[PDB]
Amino acid sequence: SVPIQCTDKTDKQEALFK
Amino acid sequence: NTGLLESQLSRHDQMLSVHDIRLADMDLRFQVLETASYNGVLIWKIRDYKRRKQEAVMGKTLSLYSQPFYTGYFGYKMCARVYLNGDGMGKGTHLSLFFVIMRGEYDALLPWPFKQKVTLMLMDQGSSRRHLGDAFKPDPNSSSFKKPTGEMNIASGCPVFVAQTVLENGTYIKDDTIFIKVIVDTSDLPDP
Repeated sequence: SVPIQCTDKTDKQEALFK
Repeated sequence: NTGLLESQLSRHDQMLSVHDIRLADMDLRFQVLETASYNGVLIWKIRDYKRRKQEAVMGKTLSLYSQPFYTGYFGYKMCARVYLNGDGMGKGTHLSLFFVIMRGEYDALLPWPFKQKVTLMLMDQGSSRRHLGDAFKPDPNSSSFKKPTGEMNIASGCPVFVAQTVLENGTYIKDDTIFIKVIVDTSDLPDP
């Protein structure tokens, strides 16, 4: 129970999805 | 002058373009709105798994982030971020599921750092309903749970949530689509 950050906090390859 | 007719025609086309953008944006507002939730629970529906997974491998799109969901009509704004093909210690082997604290219009009134219990999980569309899930407790010292600065802080959760082997060789995927669920504990914060 300890959140691991996210490495890709550097690359902007993301798509909106609702 | 015919040149004046064109000046006006050009103006209308530009306007028509604005209207097109404008219209399309509202379409997104509608979606966000139509898919919102205000009890701290989010059920995210991801369609076109096969495709999206391929786009994750080829690197067209490494992650997808859900629509925002809230702990209350006027509380924390949050959402989920997934990497169909993994991030960190899961890139290529797992599916990584992260939680995301977004900048909310009422952050000046909410506690910080964010400390609500978060349960991440993938639904089992099978008949036994064996949902895969984990539950962490925000890391006070982590920059992912401190009062927002930009639109959304750095996602944080489980880089090794589910093994791509498990997922794809099970009933989590049906009709080329999986459902992700997040549950924020609203148990503590506010209320007179």
